[PDB]
Amino acid sequence: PIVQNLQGQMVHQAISPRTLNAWVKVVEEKAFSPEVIPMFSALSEGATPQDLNTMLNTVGGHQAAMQMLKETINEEAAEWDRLHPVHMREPRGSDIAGTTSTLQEQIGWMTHNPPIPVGEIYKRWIILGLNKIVRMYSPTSILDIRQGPKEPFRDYVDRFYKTLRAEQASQEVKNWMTETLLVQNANPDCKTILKALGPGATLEEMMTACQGV
Amino acid sequence: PIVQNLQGQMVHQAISPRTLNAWVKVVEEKAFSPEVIPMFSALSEGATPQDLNTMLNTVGGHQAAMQMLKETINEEAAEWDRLHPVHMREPRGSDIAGTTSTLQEQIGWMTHNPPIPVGEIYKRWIILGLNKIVRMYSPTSILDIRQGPKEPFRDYVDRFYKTLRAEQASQEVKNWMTETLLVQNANPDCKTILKALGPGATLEEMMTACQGV
Amino acid sequence: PIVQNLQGQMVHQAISPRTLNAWVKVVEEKAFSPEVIPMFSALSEGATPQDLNTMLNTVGGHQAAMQMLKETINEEAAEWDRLHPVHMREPRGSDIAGTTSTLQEQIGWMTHNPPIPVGEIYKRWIILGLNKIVRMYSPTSILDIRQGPKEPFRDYVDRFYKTLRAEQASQEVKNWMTETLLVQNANPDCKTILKALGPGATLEEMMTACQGV
Amino acid sequence: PIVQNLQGQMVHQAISPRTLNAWVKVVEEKAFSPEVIPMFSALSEGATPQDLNTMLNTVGGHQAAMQMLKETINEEAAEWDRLHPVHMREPRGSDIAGTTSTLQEQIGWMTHNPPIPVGEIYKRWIILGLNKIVRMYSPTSILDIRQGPKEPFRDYVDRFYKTLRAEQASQEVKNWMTETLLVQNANPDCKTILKALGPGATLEEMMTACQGV
Amino acid sequence: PIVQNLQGQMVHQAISPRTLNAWVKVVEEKAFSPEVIPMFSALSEGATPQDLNTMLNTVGGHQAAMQMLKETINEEAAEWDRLHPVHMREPRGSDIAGTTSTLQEQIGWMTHNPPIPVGEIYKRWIILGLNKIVRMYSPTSILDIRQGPKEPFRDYVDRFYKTLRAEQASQEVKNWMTETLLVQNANPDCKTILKALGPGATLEEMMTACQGV
Amino acid sequence: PIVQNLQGQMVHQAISPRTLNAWVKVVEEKAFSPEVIPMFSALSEGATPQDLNTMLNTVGGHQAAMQMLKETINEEAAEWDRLHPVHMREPRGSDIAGTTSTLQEQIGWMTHNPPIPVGEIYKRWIILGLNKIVRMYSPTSILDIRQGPKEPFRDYVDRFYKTLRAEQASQEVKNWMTETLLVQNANPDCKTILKALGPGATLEEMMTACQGV
Amino acid sequence: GPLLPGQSFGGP
Amino acid sequence: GPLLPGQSFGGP
Amino acid sequence: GPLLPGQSFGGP
Amino acid sequence: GPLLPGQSFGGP
Amino acid sequence: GPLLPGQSFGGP
Amino acid sequence: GPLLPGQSFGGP
Repeated sequence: PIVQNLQGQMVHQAISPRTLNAWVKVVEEKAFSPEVIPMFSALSEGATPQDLNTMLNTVGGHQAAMQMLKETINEEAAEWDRLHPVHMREPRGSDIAGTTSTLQEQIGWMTHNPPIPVGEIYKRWIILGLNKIVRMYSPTSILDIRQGPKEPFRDYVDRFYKTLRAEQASQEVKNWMTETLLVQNANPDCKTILKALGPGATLEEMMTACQGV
Repeated sequence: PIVQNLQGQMVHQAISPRTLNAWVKVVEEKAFSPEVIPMFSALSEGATPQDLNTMLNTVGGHQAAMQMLKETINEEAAEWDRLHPVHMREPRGSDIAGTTSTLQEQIGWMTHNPPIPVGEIYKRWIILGLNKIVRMYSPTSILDIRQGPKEPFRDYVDRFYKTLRAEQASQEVKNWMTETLLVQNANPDCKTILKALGPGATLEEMMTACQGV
Repeated sequence: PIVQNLQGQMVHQAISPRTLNAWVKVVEEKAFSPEVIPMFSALSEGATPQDLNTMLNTVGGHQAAMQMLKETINEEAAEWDRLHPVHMREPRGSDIAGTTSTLQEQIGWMTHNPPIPVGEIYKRWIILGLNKIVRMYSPTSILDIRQGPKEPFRDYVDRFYKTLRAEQASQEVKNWMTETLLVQNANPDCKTILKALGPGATLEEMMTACQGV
Repeated sequence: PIVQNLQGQMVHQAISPRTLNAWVKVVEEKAFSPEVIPMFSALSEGATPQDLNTMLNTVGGHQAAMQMLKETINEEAAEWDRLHPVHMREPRGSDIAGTTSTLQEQIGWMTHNPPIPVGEIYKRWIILGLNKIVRMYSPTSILDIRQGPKEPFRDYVDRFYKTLRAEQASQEVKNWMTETLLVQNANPDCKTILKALGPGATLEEMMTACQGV
Repeated sequence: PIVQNLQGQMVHQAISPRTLNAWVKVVEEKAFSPEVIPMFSALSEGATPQDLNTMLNTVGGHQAAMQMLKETINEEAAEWDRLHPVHMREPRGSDIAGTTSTLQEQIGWMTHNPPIPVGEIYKRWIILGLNKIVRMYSPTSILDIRQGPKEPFRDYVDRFYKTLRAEQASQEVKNWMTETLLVQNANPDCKTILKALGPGATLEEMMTACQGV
Repeated sequence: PIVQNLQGQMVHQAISPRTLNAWVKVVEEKAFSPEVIPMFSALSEGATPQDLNTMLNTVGGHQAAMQMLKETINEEAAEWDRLHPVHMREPRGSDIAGTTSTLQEQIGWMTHNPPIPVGEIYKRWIILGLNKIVRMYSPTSILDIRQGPKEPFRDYVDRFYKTLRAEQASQEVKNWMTETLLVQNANPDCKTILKALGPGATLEEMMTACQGV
Repeated sequence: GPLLPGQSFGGP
Repeated sequence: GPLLPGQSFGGP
Repeated sequence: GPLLPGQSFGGP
Repeated sequence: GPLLPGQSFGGP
Repeated sequence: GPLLPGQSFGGP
Repeated sequence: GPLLPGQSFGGP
């Protein structure tokens, strides 16, 4: 990250062994379940591109996923170099990725006025690649999630929203899915209660009504 | 959180990996038993809305509960936008939730004079949603808690107050419950001792009297 | 706790996740064995009332004991409001408990000259309630502790002083108990050696004499 | 590492016990699997040559690998002393290795303007030796990696890229390997799908197409 | 401990939860084996009497030993009040023990010029009581330690010096014990080698000579 | 260690509980395997003699080895008092060992200009004694290390260099040992390959050639 | 009294 | 509403 | 004496 | 592209 | 010598 | 060479 030096001006400070051990543990345990993206973004707060690259390099195994990540960052960086023309200099996409700049340039861009926040721009590209990975590691479509005849309605809500969180579809589709699919894919007992409530109920009303049903 | 910078003025500092690991552990272990709310509020001291959102996003599983939380924050944020008119700007409910503001605006509001404490306002909404969740994860009404004929009176006090802590009812009702239900739902041996004490006894007197009864 | 800000003047800093995890572990493991009071007081050094309330709220289970604590703090706070008249303002008992004041008022009182040490006053009330709890969780009177015919004299000293530490009685009675009961409740072999030493011996002399007896 | 002193100027600070314990754990567990190089470089950020030597000396066992490392650093240091003539002084290769300089000279060189970054120069030589070690501890050529008839295409991508990451060959050869060998060494079912896609597909397209094939 | 405040002048800072947990673990595990005294003194560096009392109060169990400690501190404090007359004030023995002073007085005495180092004076009394305890928990006289006919000479040196470290006797006696008893109590094979070396050999010569004997 | 005070000038700061716990763990686990010396020197960076003595006193068990250490420090300190005449004062050998000086004198000597680095001088004597201990705890001469007929050549290199690291002999002898003994003590298959390479090969060439031989 | 029976320490 | 059903806390 | 038998270290 | 297939993140 | 056999490192 | 075979990294 960047922090205030002895002179008060901002300077880089190393990503701690505890943060790296935490990230390594996160990816070793949770294997691109969607909470890995919030955990990455929380662990990587204020990170320079060198800190982001350090986190991603410490990932052991998962090398198919990490190649899907690198080809995404290539696609995002090429889009950046298509978007931004050529005239601190303006960073090229390879500079934002930390591939063609020093760390001193990254401190420069991140501390300029107005800032050129290469740490956040690059973290957006990494998170967009981690998204593509998480949706591919998700084994089921939201269309596949149904409640069993003997399954509690809370364990179906938990499976449904845990799957919905990993869907690609736009927020208009996720809204429609929560309203229509949550009613329709419940088992006939619970679905009868949810049809007696109707389309207008909140998730609290639907869960408290189907409690023990 | 927010902390003093090199210039002495307040600036944001990242929620630590140890705090996030602690929160993840809390929600993984304790599954909205009521102590999760004090633990959340202690772990989230001085948190900006970005820090609060970071804590809630790292919750793996529990996605039915987390949707009950988001619909609560929507209800609280809509009430805020009903309460506060439109004229730092005054934050909208979506700004307090951190959904429509930068972190810089949140530092602005939290360091203004007088403060506009968006971190505490939002933490109130989150805690009010965690309350609704905790009362729903609580499996028994306080009316259901009774002492067994072979059950120690301290293990009944522990079950009773652990249930009472998760009741929705107003403090006038909880007061009446502690006085009347604590006497009435004891087993007939212990209840005989508690009726011999009467309504006026303290919880220490009731427990020391029923000790080994 | 309170600590020096960037301006050098005192300001609040959050009770750390490591301190809260330590306290939660202490109460989960040690269940109001008397060392919980020194551990509480060591973990709670320099605590504001908000920090004390945060520690006590994180206690999971033990809800019978925690109600004995709240009724004690009510009794102590009522005694404070009986003791102190009404004229920073002077804090009411509910303000010292952190129930009717901001944290800013608690920083005010704790940093005033002379200090009004609401953090220590309240920690005295909490420790006095934890005392009442510890004496109730102690299963044996000091009158019940005796040495077995086959029991080493050091394991009886350990049981005796561990019980004596949890007695209610005044220090004059504890002095008399150490002198008279330590001799009288020993098994007849060891008690014969202790009567051959007499009333005047130190605990080192009594233990070294009864060593292997 | 080097950090700002009380006088604001840079001075050395000791490599922490947590960093050394982390490095010892890394080398004890992961035994020169390629992630050991990013982990070394992350743990060793801002390290002086004395800090680098301290990390390498704490490696227990692996003494064949550590001799391959010392003979590499000898080769790199001899190349440096061939490259740089003789005129702070300019550091000799033995000075960059920390073998013939004080730590004060290393602080001198690292804080000079322009810097003479002996910590990074030496970390390059160490990482180049760790590379030679990692490629020797890698048990299989990339030519040996093939998909089994019953093996999922993602577990073959993972084995392939985990092997490719440890190949010596130039990036032109690794590019050719990813394109040609990834298609050719797949099992005939999956290879049929990859030949139906052709040479132009991304790794995401190849994996999503061969999913469950 | 005491540390520099925002004003640079010394002020108290709380003994950390990690230090208290370490001390509790030390006394729970190692049960007054002699290394507990160096561990106490290392953990208690710069401690005020309030910090020392906090460490000793957190000791669970061992209440016979802790009473031997309190009667020692009484004896040392009475000797101090015999030694020092009555004229910051000069601290009484009860003030050095932290029993009759505020913490502010302890900061006063420890920061005065010349210092009145009540933290070290009291730590001497505590360590002198821990010594009496350690010698009583030691189960064997140094006269009892002998080498078995089948016992390696290094495991006898280890038992001998681990016992010698807990002897009461003066350093003149410990010197004589190392010379005479180390030769005399060895088994006849090893003792023959040690008599062939004679009285003048170092412990390295005696161990290397008896190696595998 | 010594660190900058509030006044910017250097002052002592206590060796942390985490460093002491790490050292205790190191000596408990690794029992003077040679990596204990780099671990000691890394954990003891910037240590005063009081910090060094604190580390060595916390060693539980190993009391034969710790006496070999004390007699070494006596020999080194006597050599120092033979080397340095008598005229901050110049420290005597007993002062460098921390046996006859305050900690204030050690801060004095370590912060003087030019420094009198009693912490490093004493750490040299301790490391020279730990060397004598490590060579005695090493169970095999380098002349004893041979490759088995069924033993991989890398597991013989690892045994050989792990033994060589603990040899007393001069670096001229260790050089000759690596060249001549590494060839000669290999099993006849591997030794045939090493004789086909000849004396000139690097350790990488010898290991890659004997790979799977 | 400042701390009611069902209420957390410190109140609302 | 500020927090849509499938959306993470804090939105994009 | 400053430390009575049943009393904690440092007294009240 | 800035990140080649066999290459670590951030390149050489 | 500065460190006697039974004595801890650093003496009294 | 700066690092001899039996020698620790950084030499004496």
